[PDB]
Amino acid sequence: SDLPLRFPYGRPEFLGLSQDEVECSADHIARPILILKETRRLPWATGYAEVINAGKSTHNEDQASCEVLTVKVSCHYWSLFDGHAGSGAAVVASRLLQHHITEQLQDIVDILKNIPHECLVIGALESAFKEMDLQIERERSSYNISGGCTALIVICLLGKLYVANAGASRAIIIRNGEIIPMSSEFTPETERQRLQYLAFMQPHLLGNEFTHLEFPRRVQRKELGKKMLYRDFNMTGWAYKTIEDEDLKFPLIYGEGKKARVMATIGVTRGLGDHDLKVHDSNIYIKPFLSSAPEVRIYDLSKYDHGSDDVLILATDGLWDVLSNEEVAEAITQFLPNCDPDDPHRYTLAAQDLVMRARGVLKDRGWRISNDRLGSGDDISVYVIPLIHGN
Amino acid sequence: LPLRFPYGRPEFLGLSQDEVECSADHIARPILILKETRRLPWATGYAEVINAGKSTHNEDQASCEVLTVKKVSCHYWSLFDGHAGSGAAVVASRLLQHHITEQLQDIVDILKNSAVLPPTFFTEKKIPHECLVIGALESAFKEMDLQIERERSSYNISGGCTALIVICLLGKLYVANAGASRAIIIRNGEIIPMSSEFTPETERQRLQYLAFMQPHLLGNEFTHLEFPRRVQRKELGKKMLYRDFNMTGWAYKTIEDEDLKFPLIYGEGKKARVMATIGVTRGLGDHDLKVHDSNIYIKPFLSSAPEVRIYDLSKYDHGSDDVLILATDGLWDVLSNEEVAEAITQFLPNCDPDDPHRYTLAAQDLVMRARGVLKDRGWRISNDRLGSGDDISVYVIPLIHGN
Ligand SMILES: [Mg+2]
Ligand SMILES: [Mg+2]
Ligand SMILES: [Mg+2]
Ligand SMILES: [Mg+2]
Repeated sequence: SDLPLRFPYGRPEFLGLSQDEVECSADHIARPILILKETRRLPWATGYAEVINAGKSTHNEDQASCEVLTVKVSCHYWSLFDGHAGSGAAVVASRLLQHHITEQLQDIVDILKNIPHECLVIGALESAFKEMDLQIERERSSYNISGGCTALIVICLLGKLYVANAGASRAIIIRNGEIIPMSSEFTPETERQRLQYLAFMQPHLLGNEFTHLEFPRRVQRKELGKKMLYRDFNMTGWAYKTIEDEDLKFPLIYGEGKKARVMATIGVTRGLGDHDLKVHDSNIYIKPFLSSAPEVRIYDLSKYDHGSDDVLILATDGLWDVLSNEEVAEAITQFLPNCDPDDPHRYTLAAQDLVMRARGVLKDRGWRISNDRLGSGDDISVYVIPLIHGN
Repeated sequence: LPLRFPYGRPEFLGLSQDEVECSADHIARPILILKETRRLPWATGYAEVINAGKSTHNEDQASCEVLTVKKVSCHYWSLFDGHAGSGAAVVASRLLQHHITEQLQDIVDILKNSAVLPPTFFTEKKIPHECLVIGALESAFKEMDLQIERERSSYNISGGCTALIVICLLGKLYVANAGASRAIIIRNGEIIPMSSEFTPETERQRLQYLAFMQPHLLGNEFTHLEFPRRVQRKELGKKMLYRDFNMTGWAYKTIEDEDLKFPLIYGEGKKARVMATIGVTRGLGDHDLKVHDSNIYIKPFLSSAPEVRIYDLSKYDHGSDDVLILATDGLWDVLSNEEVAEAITQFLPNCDPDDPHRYTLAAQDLVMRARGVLKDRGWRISNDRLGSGDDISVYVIPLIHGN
């Protein structure tokens, strides 16, 4: 907090917002939906829309970055970062991760003439994420790179899409109405076993304040000796255990779904930054359980002649927390057949339509969407990328 | 030290010990089948054959019985592929069913009702009945191992073994696997996999990560990194491809002395090895298994935890030919799921559907198609392919008895 910012906080550079415009966008009551000006066209006529959260942070902590890299060949790059505990990490990542990608790819650019080649691309991305973190880790001592962020990027390289995800953002393809998932989320519920095992193997990271076991609820001192249900790292099911003091510490993973936390602190298990993140008023470091390694899924743009409405949707959890893949698919396939297939603004409007269907409208009782469901109060950022440019 | 149990063949073969001797012939390789006089539960079929020479004993073991759980019926099939001795596989084939029975007794009352009970805002968590059975099996493997760990000092429980079991409990099948054996259901020609193998290839990242976290487990003779081939000293300083625990792809590294140690995982595929010793990563026993002439213990990298997959026998009215195949790697090392699927659906339509010996004949047919015939060019199967020289054990379980 004593250090200067590495970059000024801003919105994605491609929005071309002046800083009077940036202020007007930060409204928690009107929640203006920013879209991509028609004067500024993104690669592949990519559509983008975003909206600031309903009040839980003064800044929109999402960041987005979109440009065409050049490897000494062309490499298109889209990226989304969901910031938490500050905007520093996401801002930094949205400007620098592409250069770690470009440089890791330069190591193998020649070999990409003719171990499959795809596995070399995947390895470069995994190296780039590791190298983007670490740089945050070392420059942390010279700049205020606050907090951390999830990181979802995609590159088009020689006719294939690589979707690298480390966090809770999500990518799906809508190809002729059908949903092809391009990522899976990294939350305490989905990555329990890794965390529990690392706690079992290195129990000092639990700081005599947590247990690596998971129970159906909170265990009380009242209940010592009774047969309670437990789940260990090597288990997917549940069996009965007698409660033994150590079982009275706070569970390392507690909470059913979207409400589920690692050491009662963080609801996502992968991403960048958070290097000095510590437990709730404690001195236990969270980062030993966090990982900067992404999962990479490949889509080969050649196996199929895509249509005007065949799109890759990228969005932060702000979208997916209120909308299923099927609703998102419904909204796209309902909307895009109503815009002229030659309109370059066509996909930005689809991005806007999705954000609107997740943000909702403002009632006396809060933000509400369709069927009196509660709307998302998070930041929402949406990319609609038309696959037809990959044919 | 004495044996915990005598070496033998599966009890349901009713073999005398003269019959067991003639069965251990590495040249004739006789295919043993289930005598028609002895029916297994559900008229399950069984066949087996000894290896082509790599051990004097058939080191596979099998066990099949109907358990009774009391504070209900629980059908039980099991396969064990032993290595480095017969002791571990024998013990498990006699005792693991008792560990399953005992873990199930704790929850048997809960299981014949609705809702599971954690004892005996402010959110709780509901745990389905299936999740308690899964927890029992996982505990059972842990307890079967461990008992081997401690009784090891009083009896000669040699070696280790992989373990694939399946139980039928209240209309659901639970297939628990810890090793490289395999289970598939062949339902109306379609292949439903019910297991996945646990080998150095399939569990690379877990092993590398554990080696990274506790490098004392490598004793300065191995590196936790993987390379596309063996790293030579001549390549110190050069840019080579490597793969670490957090990677699915490959990137470039400078070779840095430590990268000259022996790879923790080496070998192309199924022929991949952990610390140059064992080609499977899960199962029982192996407690004093050490590295090739070393004092480094392997067991820290092995796991007795099984993967458990559930098949609901209620969702569909099975046919005479809808079967669950259990078999040791000896079958799958030369036969794909599709060949086995082809062979079952080709064979069974030729036996009367009420024939109780019908599925044993299919089991025998599968073993035959994997063992082959021996001329001069080796053991050869169809299309001049090289036959399996491992022990082979096959179960054909008719799913129709589960309707
Ligand atoms: Mg955020
Ligand atoms: Mg968020
Ligand atoms: Mg064997
Ligand atoms: Mg074998």
